[PDB]
Amino acid sequence: ANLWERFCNWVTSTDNRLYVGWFGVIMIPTLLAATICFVIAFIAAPPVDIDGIREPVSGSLLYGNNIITGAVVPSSNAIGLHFYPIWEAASLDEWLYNGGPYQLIIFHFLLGASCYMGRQWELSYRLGMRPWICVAYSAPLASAFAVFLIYPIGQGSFSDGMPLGISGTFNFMIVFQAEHNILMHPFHQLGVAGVFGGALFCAMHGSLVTSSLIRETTETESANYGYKFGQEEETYNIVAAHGYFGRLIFQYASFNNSRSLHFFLAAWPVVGVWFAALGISTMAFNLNGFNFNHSVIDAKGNVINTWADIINRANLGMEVMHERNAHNFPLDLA
Amino acid sequence: TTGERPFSDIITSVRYWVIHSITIPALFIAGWLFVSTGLAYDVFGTPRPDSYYAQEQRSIPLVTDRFEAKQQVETFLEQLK
Amino acid sequence: RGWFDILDDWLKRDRFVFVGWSGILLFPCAYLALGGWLTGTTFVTSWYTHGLASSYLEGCNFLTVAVSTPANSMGHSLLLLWGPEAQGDFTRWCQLGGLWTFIALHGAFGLIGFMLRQFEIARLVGVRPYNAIAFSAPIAVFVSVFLIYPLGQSSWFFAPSFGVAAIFRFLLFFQGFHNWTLNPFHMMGVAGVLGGALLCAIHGATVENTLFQDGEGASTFRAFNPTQAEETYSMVTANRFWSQIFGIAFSNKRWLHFFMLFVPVTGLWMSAIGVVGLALNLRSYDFISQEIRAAEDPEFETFYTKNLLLNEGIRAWMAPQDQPHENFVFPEEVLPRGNAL
Amino acid sequence: METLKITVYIVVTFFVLLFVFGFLSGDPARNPKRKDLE
Amino acid sequence: AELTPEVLTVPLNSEGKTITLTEKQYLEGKRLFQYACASCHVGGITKTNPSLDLRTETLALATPPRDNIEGLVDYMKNPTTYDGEQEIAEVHPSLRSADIFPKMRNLTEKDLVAIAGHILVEPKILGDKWGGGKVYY
Amino acid sequence: ATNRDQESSGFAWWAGNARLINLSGKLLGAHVAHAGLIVFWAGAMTLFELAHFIPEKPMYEQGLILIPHIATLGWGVGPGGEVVDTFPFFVVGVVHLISSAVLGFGGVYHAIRGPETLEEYSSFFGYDWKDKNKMTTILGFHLIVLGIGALLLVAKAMFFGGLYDTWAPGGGDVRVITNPTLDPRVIFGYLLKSPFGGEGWIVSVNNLEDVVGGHIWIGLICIAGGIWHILTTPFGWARRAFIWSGEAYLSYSLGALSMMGFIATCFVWFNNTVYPSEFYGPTGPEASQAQAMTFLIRDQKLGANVGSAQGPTGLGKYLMRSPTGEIIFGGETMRFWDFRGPWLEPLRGPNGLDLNKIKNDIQPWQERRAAEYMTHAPLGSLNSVGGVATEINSVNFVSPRSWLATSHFVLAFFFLVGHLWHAGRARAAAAGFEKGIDRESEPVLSMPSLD
Ligand code: CLA
Ligand code: CLA
Ligand code: CLA
Ligand code: CLA
Ligand code: CLA
Ligand code: CLA
Ligand SMILES: CC1=C(/C=C/C(C)=C/C=C/C(C)=C/C=C/C=C(C)/C=C/C=C(C)/C=C/C2=C(C)CCCC2(C)C)C(C)(C)CCC1
Ligand SMILES: CC1=C(/C=C/C(C)=C/C=C/C(C)=C/C=C/C=C(C)/C=C/C=C(C)/C=C/C2=C(C)CCCC2(C)C)C(C)(C)CCC1
Ligand SMILES: CC1=C(/C=C/C(C)=C/C=C/C(C)=C/C=C/C=C(C)/C=C/C=C(C)/C=C/C2=C(C)CCCC2(C)C)C(C)(C)CCC1
Ligand SMILES: CCCCCCCCCCCCO[C@@H]1O[C@H](CO)[C@@H](O[C@H]2O[C@H](CO)[C@@H](O)[C@H](O)[C@H]2O)[C@H](O)[C@H]1O
Ligand SMILES: [Ca+2]
Ligand SMILES: [Cl-]
Ligand SMILES: [Cl-]
Ligand SMILES: [Cl-]
Ligand SMILES: [Fe+2]
Repeated sequence: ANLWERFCNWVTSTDNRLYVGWFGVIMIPTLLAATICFVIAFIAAPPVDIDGIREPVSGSLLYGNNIITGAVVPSSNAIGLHFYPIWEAASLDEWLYNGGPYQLIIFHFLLGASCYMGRQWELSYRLGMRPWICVAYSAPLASAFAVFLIYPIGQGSFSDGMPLGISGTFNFMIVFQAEHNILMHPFHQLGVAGVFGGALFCAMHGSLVTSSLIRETTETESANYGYKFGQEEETYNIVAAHGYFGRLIFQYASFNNSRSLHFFLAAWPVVGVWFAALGISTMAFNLNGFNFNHSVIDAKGNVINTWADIINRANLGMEVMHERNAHNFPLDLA
Repeated sequence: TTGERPFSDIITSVRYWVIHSITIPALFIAGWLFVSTGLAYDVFGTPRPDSYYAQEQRSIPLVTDRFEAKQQVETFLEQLK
Repeated sequence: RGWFDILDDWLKRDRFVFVGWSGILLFPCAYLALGGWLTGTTFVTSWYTHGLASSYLEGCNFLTVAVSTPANSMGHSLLLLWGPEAQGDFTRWCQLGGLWTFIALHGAFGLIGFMLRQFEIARLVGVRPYNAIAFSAPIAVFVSVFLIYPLGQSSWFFAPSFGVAAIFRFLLFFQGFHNWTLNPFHMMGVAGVLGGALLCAIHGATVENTLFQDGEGASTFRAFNPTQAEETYSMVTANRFWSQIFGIAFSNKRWLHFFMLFVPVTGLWMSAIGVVGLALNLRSYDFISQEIRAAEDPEFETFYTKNLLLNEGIRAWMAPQDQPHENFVFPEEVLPRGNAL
Repeated sequence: METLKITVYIVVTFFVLLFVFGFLSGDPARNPKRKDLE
Repeated sequence: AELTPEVLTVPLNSEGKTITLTEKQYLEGKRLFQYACASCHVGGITKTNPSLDLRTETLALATPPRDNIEGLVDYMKNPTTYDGEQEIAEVHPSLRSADIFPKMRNLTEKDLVAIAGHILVEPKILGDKWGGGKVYY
Repeated sequence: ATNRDQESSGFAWWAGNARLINLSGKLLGAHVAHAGLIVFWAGAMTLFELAHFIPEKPMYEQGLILIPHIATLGWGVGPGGEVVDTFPFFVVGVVHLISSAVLGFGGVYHAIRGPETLEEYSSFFGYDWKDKNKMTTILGFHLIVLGIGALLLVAKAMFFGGLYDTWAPGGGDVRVITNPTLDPRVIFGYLLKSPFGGEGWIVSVNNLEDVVGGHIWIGLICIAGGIWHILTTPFGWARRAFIWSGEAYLSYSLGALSMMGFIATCFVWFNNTVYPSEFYGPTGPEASQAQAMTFLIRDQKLGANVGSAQGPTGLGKYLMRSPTGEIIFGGETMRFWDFRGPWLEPLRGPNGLDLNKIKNDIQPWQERRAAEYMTHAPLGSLNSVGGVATEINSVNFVSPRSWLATSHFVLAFFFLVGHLWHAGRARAAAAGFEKGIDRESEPVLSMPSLD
């Protein structure tokens, strides 16, 4: 075989400790670049003028941050959605002042994670598997896209993309609530149903299978040793687990079919999170949460507050305080 | 099974619908009238649209005393003349 | 075989809805908590406790109705219908917020009831009681948030109110006043919930995509039998796939499912610990080093200081209507505001 | 900066080409069962 | 509290004559104000110039006085700056400029009166909320 | 009842349309009936819009998305986009609605009455998915149809009234396009532009000559390509690159539509040439810019020297420089300086916004337009309360740009998901393990251990 043929065989080999594959051919360098730039920036990058008003925000550890406060800071509002690679800067110092690391990292990362999804398809194909694990992964991926790419596009600036840091994430959330009332948006509510529900069903399934483990061990050893990797027999009694849960609620609320059950386990959080992503991605174009501000009115016309109006007051606090030196005109239109 | 009649049987039986084509509308109408007669307001002490404020008042009738709270609410209601 | 044993017989009959001894506690309390919530949100105001409309009767929708907490002046009164506040008057009792304590308490005892149900049925069927054990996390969350937290504060008023938008308000209050997102116990909570969701998703998808062909159908659900001895999917293939994709993989099914119990249960427990702290205003509010630097150096800015500015806005702009018993009057000139907005 | 740009352009083109030609190199056949998918 | 004839009684002119609007008039007023005015004047403020609001005290100190029906009807026909010095129909909706502000085209005298009445009654209902802006939300 | 249960078809009811894969007649039925649904909604929705249409209100104040599409084509409108005759809208609606009856008729016929398979009935209309020749032929037919469509746009623009041109000198107006851009350097020039800020890829097309010329090119390209695919059969490298099956083809088309949906989202969000702001309302950038303009005008009237006014941050309160030096509006709207619009461009000089022009040349119609657009920014709630999320109820408004952008992002996303689904499945089915792993021939069991 010729060199290219050999190379292809290696790339797509099912015997590599970590599968490479063609998606991996793109994934590996982009994820490495994103990772390296991220670590160096998080430790050592100078303050970044996120909002384009010459008010640099310090993100890195060496410049006064800890793990909780630190971040790689989004690129300058002056850049907006312009492409700002290293070679567009007059110098690395300019590049750093304007938040170049952020763009390098999120673009390399979004590409790399997309290829990660593709790679999940690819290995499933090489191993003779069914292909849809990658579809499950599309949910967290879509969310990543929502906060790093789509929301910036809609608002016209990567300065509004989610910061790469813990406190920065919280900042993104609070400003988001101010400007979109995301809590009153049904797609975010479906997202909450997705992750609360995912947690519920995770615990539920975990506990039901654990409850019906077939006795294979003594009391002085871990029950886990009762399962051996690759054994053909199922390790728990699903009829007993179903007897239990079916009696816990009523019989027809419970799954007797393991395939049906596991499909449910996949579908609930995945769909919920799909809607969370779509929530962010559509509030990106300012179609916002329900607004029931002053919706209840008495016979004279006095406003009768509901809990929605209290929410509105909180949001007002966030709105009037955020980016306190950036607005010169009365409406925050992006 | 656990001895009860299948729901499929029941809800597709003629007798079930002879019973419930009466009992369901009756209940629905009862609740409807509970609202339309105004009884709900008085059972639960909920303000009608013209009973949140007296005409020139703009202060919420907030309960501020634990043990004479009842009397406070009664006073607040009298204050609507 | 005396009356106790006859009663036990009847309680444990294999009917459509299992009753059990635990059912005697569970069903009335769960029924009264659900019914109380529906009654309140359909018909009952919050005018006299919060200055809020909160029912369908008043014009609220599903998102905005709530059964609201009592007035702050009630303190932590049990607020029993026959108690010294309502004095047996059902209407006044509703007006004073009696349904809130009614629902929280019948609810608490209902949750006790449900977990007892889990033990009782597990014992009757012959399984290990890990489902009940896992249900301890919902309990910890309910008890820390609806009971301990307000008991630490001035009154039931600052407990969450039972409603969608009301809960959203609870969230925003915790951000503005407690800086709750900064709290490492909440963070562990988040890690447990999102990690739980991740495990749910990935496990379901993995099982569904390593299925053995056990039928001829292109729709593969029918090719399973609850009574079958064989694993319905390939653990070996699943293991190789995830080993080559992520670097590591489960190889032990028992450990896998125990872990699925462990992550979200532990997460919720940690969040509970944090809220118990917030009951005393024992917050993770600040980083002292941050504040010393920022106070001395007007050019030092991080996302932490940014978020505190947001919190200060929330507090000043929400407190007067959210805390009406305080009679706050904040003149315009003292309201914190950035330029223009 | 110009050298950096040229360098990155050459790199990216290299890997992208690897990807495309890679998937053009009889990929359907690279599975454990039915290989004749042409 | 109710929307009483007294609430609905507003100054007709500068000379102390009042007019009592019907409830239908009040509703028509809210509808027409939302239709032709609220895009800028929601809640009694002015989005494209927040310095000027629709509060009755403000209208009263305007030139000519705008805190009565005649003043507001006139304003909707021939709007002026606050001091009355400039006619601003070219940049503010009016019957005079219905050609460039097309929503003004189907507005009748009756309509202008209803809008005027809304502007005068609404602060009697909402107090400081009217012209208050977000502080009073 | 052939193939209409799980036992015989292999597919459950919830995947019931998968039972149609090799039943070309019934499948034809499903498709023609669906086309009927599409045409039906076009017509019905148009009539609904027209019934609810007040001509002296801006379209975008009235929740319209189709009438704007008709108006952009030059039908029914005059200078400034004023509605001068609604009858064309009425015609478009009625004719689509009438046509949907025909399509639905054919669809229902083929779906439950006509030959269930077409192959025995007609060699022309019959097809095997694995028959690469026939597939590329049908593909060819439809390419020719698409080319014809694009040419219909060209013909409307050049020989049947023209198009609404928001950039028309003296103000927006319907204009006949007489000199379409034919230069490939320009046309494909758009195709090679960066999608990032100030570039915008094909979304940046900003004159009707380029649009028309583009559709001339696309029309010829599609007709040529269609003939090509009728007359040829896929080459070897193609054969070895693709999966050749119904589900595979569906997956390819799903990928395509996902891409197009994203592209359209951006188009309606940024572009104000083929989505005139007269009809669709201002873009986000446009409204933000308009606010800056509005207060520059107000304050300068009050006596402010807007060129030298230093804002709190040190940057100009009204005017500042872009990172490449152009004079642009200050405040947050610094992010939107790539915006271009007929009401703002007269203030633009070679170095950007011109201070002298700003001081002396701003017309009342510009003030008006800036105020209108500032106060109709594409922000609003799900229940259509116009404005920022903290605004009180009063204005019933969500921009058509928001509706269109959000809807098509949702659809494009789910269509990407659908692409992954059906591509992965097509691969697995072609290789023959879509139903699961063969226990007696489990591939991993024949592979060396990883360690
Ligand atoms: C087992 C189910 C159950 C449980 C655990 C509870 C529990 C509660 N109920 Mg609920 N309730 C229930 C069913 C239940 N309820 C039912 C079925 C109804 C419909 C009738 C109600 C209707 C109801 C209302 C209207 C109210 C409550 C309230 C309460 C709370 C206060 C009760 C109390 O102080 O009792 C005290 C009494 C006991 C604990 C009984 C113990 C008796 C001992 C063990 C035996 C000795 C008795 C002795 C011989 C009597 C001598 C009396 C003599 C001196 C005169 C408590 C959380 C109150 C509340 O929530 O306010 C916020 C309230 O207002 N309940
Ligand atoms: C646009 C949506 C759409 C369309 C065009 C189709 C079309 C089709 N489906 Mg699918 N399907 C759909 C959605 C759709 N489906 C959905 C949402 C589900 C999940 C509920 C399914 C689940 C499903 C299953 C399980 C099966 C199909 C089958 C079929 C085919 C045969 C139907 C038949 O023989 O029934 C006979 C039905 C009748 C006799 C009742 C009347 C039906 C007609 C069409 C009503 C027409 C009403 C219309 C207003 C009349 C206008 C008249 C006017 C023009 C003069 C047909 C091509 C079958 C198939 O593939 O067979 C090979 C099949 O087994 N479908
Ligand atoms: C041109 C577009 C297109 C076409 C022709 C197909 C065709 C097919 N799909 Mg695919 N699919 C698509 C897009 C498409 N899909 C998209 C965009 C997604 C992402 C969600 C999928 C995800 C998907 C999955 C997971 C599966 C299929 C399957 C199939 C096959 C069976 C479909 C069926 O009978 O469903 C019957 C229809 C229903 C059961 C209706 C579902 C109800 C939807 C979710 C309601 C949506 C809400 C609505 C828009 C708004 C609310 C309305 C309400 C208030 C009334 C058939 C070949 C099946 C397959 O693999 O076959 C081989 C299958 O398992 N598709
Ligand atoms: C391209 C799609 C599209 C867009 C952008 C619009 C936009 C608009 N419509 Mg139109 N319309 C559409 C399709 C669309 N519509 C369809 C399919 C119908 C038939 C139902 C109509 C019939 C219609 C009427 C009768 C009216 C409108 C009106 C409007 C305006 C107000 C919208 C509103 O308040 O929504 C409210 C928002 C919702 C109801 C939320 C929808 C969310 C969906 C259900 C989520 C779906 C997600 C996904 C598809 C599900 C997949 C499942 C997953 C598991 C895979 C707005 C301009 C109004 C107007 O002003 O006319 C002048 C009006 O009266 N529309
Ligand atoms: C669009 C897709 C489509 C396709 C591929 C077919 C294909 C077929 N049809 Mg069906 N059918 C369709 C749509 C379609 N039809 C529609 C829309 C209707 C409602 C009118 C019908 C109603 C129908 C009936 C009642 C019958 C058929 C029959 C047939 C078969 C015989 C065709 C023939 O010999 O005609 C010969 C070709 C001509 C006479 C030339 C046609 C001239 C065309 C119509 C002029 C317009 C062309 C222009 C491009 C139209 C644009 C429409 C677009 C804008 C929407 C063939 C398999 C027959 C059958 O199945 O026998 C068993 C049969 O009896 N069709
Ligand atoms: C509906 C549209 C359509 C579809 C589905 C097809 C499908 C096909 N064409 Mg056809 N073709 C079409 C329209 C279409 N054609 C038109 C309009 C023309 C005239 C321009 C042609 C002229 C044509 C020729 C000359 C040939 C084909 C061939 C083919 C076959 C293999 C093509 C392939 O591998 O593409 C995949 C695309 C590639 C492999 C290109 C390189 C990959 C790069 C990386 C793509 C990057 C693009 C980028 C993501 C897009 C962003 C925008 C960009 C401008 C920057 C396939 C059946 C081949 C064939 O087998 O004919 C018998 C062939 O030789 N077509
Ligand atoms: C409190 C109290 C009590 C109690 C009472 C009760 C117990 C009640 C109950 C009540 C009830 C028990 C009620 C109920 C109600 C219900 C309702 C009101 C419902 C509604 C529904 C709906 C609305 C639906 C919706 C939906 C969903 C959910 C999903 C699907 C879709 C839809 C949309 C359909 C007593 C006397 C002891 C004492 C005093 C106090
Ligand atoms: C296949 C199938 C299906 C589907 C179907 C379909 C989808 C169908 C469609 C169909 C269609 C798509 C139809 C249509 C129709 C239409 C019509 C029938 C129309 C008519 C019209 C008219 C009559 C008009 C009138 C008028 C005028 C003329 C003027 C103006 C006014 C008015 C409007 C009045 C299903 C799923 C069910 C299932 C089974 C299978
Ligand atoms: C009309 C118009 C225009 C024009 C346009 C044009 C001229 C367009 C063209 C366009 C084009 C010209 C497009 C193209 C596209 C392409 C694509 C989209 C591709 C795809 C590919 C693929 C998908 C492949 C894949 C693969 C790979 C990569 C590896 C191997 C295997 C396979 C084959 C799978 C303008 C802008 C001027 C203006 C406006 C109007
Ligand atoms: C910018 C993107 C570039 C676009 C380029 C478009 C090119 C279109 C024509 C591509 C020609 C494909 O040519 C493709 O490459 C080499 C040529 O030796 C072949 O080489 C491959 O053959 C077999 C196929 O089973 C493989 O197992 C083996 O690994 C490899 O040698 C492919 O089988 C052939 O199909
Ligand atoms: Ca051909
Ligand atoms: Cl901020
Ligand atoms: Cl600003
Ligand atoms: Cl003032
Ligand atoms: Fe499991």
